[PDB]
Amino acid sequence: MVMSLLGHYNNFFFAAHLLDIAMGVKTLRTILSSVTHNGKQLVMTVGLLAVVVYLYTVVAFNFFRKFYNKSEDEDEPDMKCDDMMTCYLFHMYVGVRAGGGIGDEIEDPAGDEYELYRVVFDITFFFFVIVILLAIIQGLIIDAFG
Amino acid sequence: CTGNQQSLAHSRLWDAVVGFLHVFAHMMMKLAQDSSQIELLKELLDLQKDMVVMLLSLLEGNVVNGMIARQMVDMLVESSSNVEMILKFFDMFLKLKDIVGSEAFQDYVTDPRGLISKKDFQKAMDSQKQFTGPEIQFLLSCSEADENEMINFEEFANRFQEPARDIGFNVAVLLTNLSEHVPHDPRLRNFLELAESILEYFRPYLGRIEIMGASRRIERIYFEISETNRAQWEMPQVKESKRQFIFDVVNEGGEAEKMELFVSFCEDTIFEMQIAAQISEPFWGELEVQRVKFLNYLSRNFYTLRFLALFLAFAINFILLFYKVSDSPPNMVYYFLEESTGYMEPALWCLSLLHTLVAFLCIIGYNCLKVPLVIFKREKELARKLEFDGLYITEQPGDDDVKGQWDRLVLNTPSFPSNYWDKFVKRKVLDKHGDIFGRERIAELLGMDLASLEITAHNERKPDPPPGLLTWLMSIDVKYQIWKFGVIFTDNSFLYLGWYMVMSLLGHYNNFFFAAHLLDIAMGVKTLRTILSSVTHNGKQLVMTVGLLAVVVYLYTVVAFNFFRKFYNKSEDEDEPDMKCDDMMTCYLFHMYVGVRAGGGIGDEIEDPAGDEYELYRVVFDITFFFFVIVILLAIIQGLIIDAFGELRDQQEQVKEDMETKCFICGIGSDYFDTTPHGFETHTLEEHNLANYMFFLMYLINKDETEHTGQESYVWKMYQERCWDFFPAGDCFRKQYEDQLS
Amino acid sequence: GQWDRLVLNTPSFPSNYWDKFVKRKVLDKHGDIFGRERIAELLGMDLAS
Amino acid sequence: ELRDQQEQVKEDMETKCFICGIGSDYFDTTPHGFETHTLEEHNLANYM
Ligand SMILES: Nc1ncnc2c1ncn2[C@@H]1O[C@H](COP(=O)(O)OP(=O)(O)OP(=O)(O)O)[C@@H](O)[C@H]1O
Ligand SMILES: Nc1ncnc2c1ncn2[C@@H]1O[C@H](COP(=O)(O)OP(=O)(O)OP(=O)(O)O)[C@@H](O)[C@H]1O
Ligand SMILES: Cn1c(=O)c2c(ncn2C[C@@H](O)CO)n(C)c1=O
Ligand SMILES: [Ca+2]
Ligand SMILES: [Zn+2]
Ligand SMILES: [Zn+2]
Repeated sequence: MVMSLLGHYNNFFFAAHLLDIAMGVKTLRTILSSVTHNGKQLVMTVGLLAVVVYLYTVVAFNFFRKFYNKSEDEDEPDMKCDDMMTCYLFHMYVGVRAGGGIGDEIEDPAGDEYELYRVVFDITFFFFVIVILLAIIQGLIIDAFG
Repeated sequence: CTGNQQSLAHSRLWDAVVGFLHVFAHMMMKLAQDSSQIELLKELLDLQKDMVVMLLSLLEGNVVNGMIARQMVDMLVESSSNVEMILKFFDMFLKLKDIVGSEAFQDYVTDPRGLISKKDFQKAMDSQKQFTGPEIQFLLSCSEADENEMINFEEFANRFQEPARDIGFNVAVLLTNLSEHVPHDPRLRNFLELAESILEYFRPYLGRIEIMGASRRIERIYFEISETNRAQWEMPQVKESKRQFIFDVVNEGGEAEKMELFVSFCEDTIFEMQIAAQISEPFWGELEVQRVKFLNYLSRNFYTLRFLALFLAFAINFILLFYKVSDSPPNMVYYFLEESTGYMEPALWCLSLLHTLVAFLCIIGYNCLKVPLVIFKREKELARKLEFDGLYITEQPGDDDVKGQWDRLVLNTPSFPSNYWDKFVKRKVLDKHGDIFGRERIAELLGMDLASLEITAHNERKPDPPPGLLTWLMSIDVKYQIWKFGVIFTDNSFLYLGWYMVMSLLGHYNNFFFAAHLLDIAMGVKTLRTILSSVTHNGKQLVMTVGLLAVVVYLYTVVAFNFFRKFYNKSEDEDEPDMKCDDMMTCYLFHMYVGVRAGGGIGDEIEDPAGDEYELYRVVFDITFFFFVIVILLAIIQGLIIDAFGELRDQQEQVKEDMETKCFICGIGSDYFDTTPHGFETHTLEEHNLANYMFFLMYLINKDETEHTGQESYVWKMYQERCWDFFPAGDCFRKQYEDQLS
Repeated sequence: GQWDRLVLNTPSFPSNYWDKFVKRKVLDKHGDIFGRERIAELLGMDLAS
Repeated sequence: ELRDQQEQVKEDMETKCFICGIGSDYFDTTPHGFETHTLEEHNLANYM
């Protein structure tokens, strides 16, 4: 009702009524219930992802900050990890979406004293966050179906 | 003694019991009149208890519809009137208690001092309607009413109930036993209906178990359970430990091992109850008792302290987010927070100090609460091995068992079983194996002076030492302390908490270290433990998968070095070329790093071979890389994780449904019991309740041996021997007497 | 339970539930112990009626 | 599939004798019955 009433104000609100298909159809109820069955576990997985990204962000701030220039132009440089919040948002957002990890989005450390530490940093990020955590999600969903 | 039992049954004892019942009942009614006679009434109740014990001992060993039980039923029938009188006495006073506790009685009460008049008591009782008018008159006469005619209902109710408890429980036990062993005497039904209130009141306190008989036929035992013991059982942490034990035994517990493990779990429980009782809340000694109260409060609030520490870690990290770096002060850069308020920087310092304090208090609380249990278990198993295995006497450790090598030390230590209750393990082991291995060698191993042993036995010796801190220092055993500290270092949880401490301490050096404390959520939350345990379950397999990935990437790297090296220029500029695979190490790092992260594979990151003689070989190279490394190996990881979820889920389901289907004790299927309605439920709750078994065990520990029945002594002897044959396996009272039962 | 506390006094109470005599049965059952008047006040029911 | 194969093999081995195929329950009616039956009555090692 409320969404229809607000749709009369702006017709765009009527799109929300499309979600009623879930209640309408048994099949959508089953598919969505598969997720709901493990919803708490999935949320806690998201929290763990936040924590691990935060720790990686701490490392980036302390030691790997220089490599976070995302601006081509030298005159105007944009450093994401000069600030903790910006570093955390950058990691959480770009790195998680990235298949390869944050390393794709930050400059290669070749010919640097910290190159080995950074490659460990990136590869561990890829394994723990890009790979396992998502894998936890898909495994929870599969467990729900079964 | 079956012959003595038959002789007594044929004896005139029955008539004597009848006379005692008549005198008992009438004397109770007369004696309740005046308070002064209450002591003689107490003696009378105790004598009735002794007679009931005699009767129960006669029952001992009686089969269903045994003639001894039938004769006792007949005696009860002949003495009925007295029986109804005694049961009415008991139920009347119990109802008096519950009614006076009732608010309605209070509302009838109109006196500031709380007393109730004869008339007001009469009105309230007849308004409850439980009591007939003659009963009200008897109660009023029993109540000492001052010349003002007012009564203190509190004392009136309280006086009678303490003495009646033991006799009432014994009567309920006798009635239950006779009812079960003679299912069909209607006289016994009428008695049970009369006594239901007593049976209801004592129902929780009664504990019923079944044991394998010395006569090689199942028997049933009824015993008392203390309210404190029950409550300690209901305490939630005991329940969590119980569920943990059930899960462990069901998943990996053999049937032969299972019952011994149950006994060990009950012993550990008993220790935990003792610890809970001591910590429970009700000038040097004054400071000491303040210290003791502080430690007890820490132990009580230990988990709350952990949650508080986690909250402080969260707050510290939230403040740390505003932290920032800049070259300019508010070539070395300056790190400082970016916040207008200015209150945070003091707040971060205060929070760090409080977090460190909380962590140290958690170390202390964990120590006091749990280390005693660990030492108790390790001392117990060591004592068991010495008593029965005689390992250090004969077998010796495998030399691959660091636990055995460490335990070698404590043997000489005098204090040794400080936490384990038995201090006589040394003497028993000596008496047992000195004949073979030499008494002197056992004495040297155990740090025990024979001559001292003999003198203590012959005569009592009291070298009382004056109290002194220096004298306590002299007393302390360095070696036992060393062994204890080794165990403390070995245990995992202490290591985690010490890690927490160390990280807080280093955080005081640099606040960034406080972030590590955020990982405590895994230990704090069951759900994170489950999710991470899913990975740990397959951790070795995952590691070996990583190793195989390294090997395959290495081989692909070899191919790149030999034949496909040219294609590895990662520099746009021709003047300065960067070739990764000119060197094996650089080629391997490049592959491992970029290619694995790449969804398409290394081909995305290396130049297309189009128009080259090696183009076909390279496309095969890249596509095989993509299939074997990018696709399958990760797929192995996700499949392992999925297998972990499924495995853990089926473990929980299996544990639960087996628990519900079969008894922990007999292993009989639920179907046999359920043939009768609610059969498995009744069998678990009353016939085979593990809680009742454990309650029986503590009942025997508290009880004096001389009072132990033949059954109790039989079970106690098997407990001391550690043989568990008495526990019923594949047999039950129902099955034994089934044809007789129907 | 806190919300249900209200409906007790309401006369209509078991409008949908078929039994309208639950009040009288509960009174007959527990008035001996808890007082008839208190049950009546709780249930919004006049004994005299 | 492999996991359920291992579980099936183990639990069948524990439930029934390699020799008679009798269920563990019949023996276990007497205490430790299946264990005794496998160790002494029906030990494949004893047969060999
Ligand atoms: N020998 C046994 N003793 C106790 N329970 C047994 C036994 N054999 C099987 N069971 C079953 O195991 C369960 C006992 O554990 P349960 O989880 O019920 O704990 P509880 O304290 O009895 O109850 P709740 O779970 O409600 O707290 C019961 O369902 C019971 O049927
Ligand atoms: N006919 C049988 N002979 C031997 N074991 C049998 C037989 N039928 C069933 N079993 C079961 O199979 C198992 C025998 O294999 P098991 O893995 O125990 O090897 P083992 O050498 O007996 O002992 P362990 O595994 O400790 O080395 C026992 O648990 C036994 O109960
Ligand atoms: C668990 N446990 C004990 O704790 C015990 C005991 N015998 C004496 N004690 C010490 C006693 O002080 C406990 O209150 N037995 C046989 C036993 O099994
Ligand atoms: Ca005795
Ligand atoms: Zn059972
Ligand atoms: Zn067999």
